[PDB]
Amino acid sequence: NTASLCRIGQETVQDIVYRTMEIFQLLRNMQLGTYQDRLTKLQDNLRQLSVLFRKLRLVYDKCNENCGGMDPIPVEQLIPYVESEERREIAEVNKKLKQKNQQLKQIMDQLRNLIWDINAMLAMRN
Amino acid sequence: VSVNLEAFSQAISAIQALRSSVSRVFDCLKDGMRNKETLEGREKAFIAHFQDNLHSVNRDLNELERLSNLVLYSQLLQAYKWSNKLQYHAGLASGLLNQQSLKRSANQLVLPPQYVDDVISRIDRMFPEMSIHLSRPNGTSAMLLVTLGKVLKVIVVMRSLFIDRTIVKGYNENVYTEDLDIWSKSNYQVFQKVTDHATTALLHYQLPQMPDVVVRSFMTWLRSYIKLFQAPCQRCGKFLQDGLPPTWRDFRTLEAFHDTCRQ
Amino acid sequence: MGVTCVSQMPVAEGKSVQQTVELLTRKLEMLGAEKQGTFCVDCETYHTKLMYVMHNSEYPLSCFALFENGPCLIADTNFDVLMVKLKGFFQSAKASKIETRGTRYQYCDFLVKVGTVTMGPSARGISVEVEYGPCVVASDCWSLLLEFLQSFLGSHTPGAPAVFGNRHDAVYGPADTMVQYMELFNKIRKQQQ
Amino acid sequence: DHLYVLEHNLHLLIREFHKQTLSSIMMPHPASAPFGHKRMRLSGPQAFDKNEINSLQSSEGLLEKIIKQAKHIFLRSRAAATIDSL
Repeated sequence: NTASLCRIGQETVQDIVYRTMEIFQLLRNMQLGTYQDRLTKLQDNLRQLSVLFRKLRLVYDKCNENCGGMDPIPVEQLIPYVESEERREIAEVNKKLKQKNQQLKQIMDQLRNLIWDINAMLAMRN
Repeated sequence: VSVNLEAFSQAISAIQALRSSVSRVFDCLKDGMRNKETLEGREKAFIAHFQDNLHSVNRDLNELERLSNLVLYSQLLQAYKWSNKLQYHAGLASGLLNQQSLKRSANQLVLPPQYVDDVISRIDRMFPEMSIHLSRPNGTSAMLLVTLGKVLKVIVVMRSLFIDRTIVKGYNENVYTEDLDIWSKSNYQVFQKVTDHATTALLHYQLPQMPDVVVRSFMTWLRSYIKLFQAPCQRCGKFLQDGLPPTWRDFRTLEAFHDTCRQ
Repeated sequence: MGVTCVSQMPVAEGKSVQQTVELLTRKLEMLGAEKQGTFCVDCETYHTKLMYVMHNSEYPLSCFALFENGPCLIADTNFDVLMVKLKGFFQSAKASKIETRGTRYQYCDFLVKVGTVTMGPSARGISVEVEYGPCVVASDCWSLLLEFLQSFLGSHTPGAPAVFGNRHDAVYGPADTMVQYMELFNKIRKQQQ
Repeated sequence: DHLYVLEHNLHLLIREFHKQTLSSIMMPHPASAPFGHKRMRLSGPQAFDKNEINSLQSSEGLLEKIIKQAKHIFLRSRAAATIDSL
């Protein structure tokens, strides 16, 4: 919930700078048909950038207004120095993905063998 | 011409320097000597400052004499000036912002062969020394034979608009010219080291999305290997061990270097 | 065809002809150079103008016939058999044959060969050839050959050869090496003393 | 356990050795010659090197080539398995 909204806020602030960089590159490539395309691209970039401002603002308000009961411990008092059913669901999903990954590894091994065989034969045929 | 523009700009500064230097000589004289804590020190300080000021007037005058030898409508000029300004500003901004990128992840091929052919032809248009011969003996995967003067014969192996393997060979050596000798060696250690450095450059020049600037930079870095056997180690002499000058050319800096020396 | 340079190095002092090669070859071995076989260059002459036929061992089947400034024909060994068959018709000359026989040392893509042009039965002189197989381009690979020579040859290093001649993008040829050898041979035959 | 790739390579190598005699190359490339290895003829005319562009000029055996191929296959398999485990 809130821990995912925080990741959303992270990806928004990581993407806004990339959007500004793309806008800078577009203004740089704009030397003097194609002008209409550049203009509509810049306008769409600006609109999506303002939408990103609104999204990051709202997620900021959310994470600030949340402040769950479990936050009495300030920072630096949390780092560890020297001196239920959710876990069952996790284990089940882990076993399932392990079986699927073993099967996919078998498939990839067979595909690699096929490709190597075909390449060797088509090379030696010459 | 541009050289004339620079000479005029340099001269304008030189006139400003001469006027400022002459004013400085008189302005400092008006203030006169300062106590300086010692009789010898005060006399020396005044003489040194006056002499430096007098010399600066002579230097500035000399530059002006030497620089003499070397050399509905207003809206249009305003638009020209704003276009130049936006070009420079956006270039600097794009450089400074793509130099430092805060992107950390992506999660929040098929390509037309004629497009690859057009890209290769565009790249072959520039660099008149290099000649690239397109060929597709095995599938859509293209194989490029790149001749660099009488120096190199590189064998690039495209799988897509992507560089996968490179094996440079000597000019006198035979690429067998036909069904292309993709798998072989140059039989000379220098060209083998050059193949290693070319694979290193391939692993270095790897742009994520755009597949054209990577090939552009690879061809530009290969073109640097035209002054091979003729350029110094910029740290070592011509033959550091017995490999030639530069098996290595620094990326971002087309300077020769021996692999044994560094870089 | 890799750019090559050949020069004659005087024995000097009272060093015997063979003694100097023994020392020069040991100096080459002291470059980390490793022997890669043996090389024999045997040349015969004709007083016709003047004909020269030379054959480096490095080239297994070729025989080179050079006509002074005139063109060099690189031909198969059966060329020598044709020459012998013509012999009664052909001119012969008088014991002008000249041969340089010496060890071949390889030092990282440079092959250095030091040999004693033994005239007939008696040795006199010394020929050094440094070849660069990777350097297809010539006339500006001179900087390389010069630096390597100053490394080992030191004094008596040659200030190029004229086989490079006019500056050109022309590739070096096996014919050019043979012309260098012919000038060197004319000099041993006539240096005298 | 049969690797058809190696059998196919054996068959193609034997057929290549058979075609060597009927090879179009060795058939007097020019005119009125000796009918042998036109590549070697051009190398002898252009003054080829001792080993470089000569040496053995193709002198291997079916067994040697097959063993080299098998070794390469094993090495590839080994590296693959190692990276998979990693």
